Amino acid sequence: SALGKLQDVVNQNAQALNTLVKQLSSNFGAISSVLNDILSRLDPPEAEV
Amino acid sequence: ASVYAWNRKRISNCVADYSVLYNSASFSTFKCYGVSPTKLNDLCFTNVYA
Repeated sequence: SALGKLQDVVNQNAQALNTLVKQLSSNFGAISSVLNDILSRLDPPEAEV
Repeated sequence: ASVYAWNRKRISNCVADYSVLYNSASFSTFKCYGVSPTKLNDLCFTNVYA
């Protein structure tokens, strides 16, 4: 338990990166969270929406 | 059939060709939600309801 001041530094970075990665599975209002389905499912005029 | 007794047909095990449906001119309303009609050919679905 002595090295906590050094361990939390690693923990914070590891949590921040994990949270950044988890944000790719969000729709943000779109119809799908993966960019390939939108391109393979919608016409070019309305994919940009 | 009637509105309150609407039929439902199960569609499965198909080489589904929607080009003939698209090229027909007998339909006054041709509207699709979330799928481009020209792109229906390549896509694969687990089941289709009619």
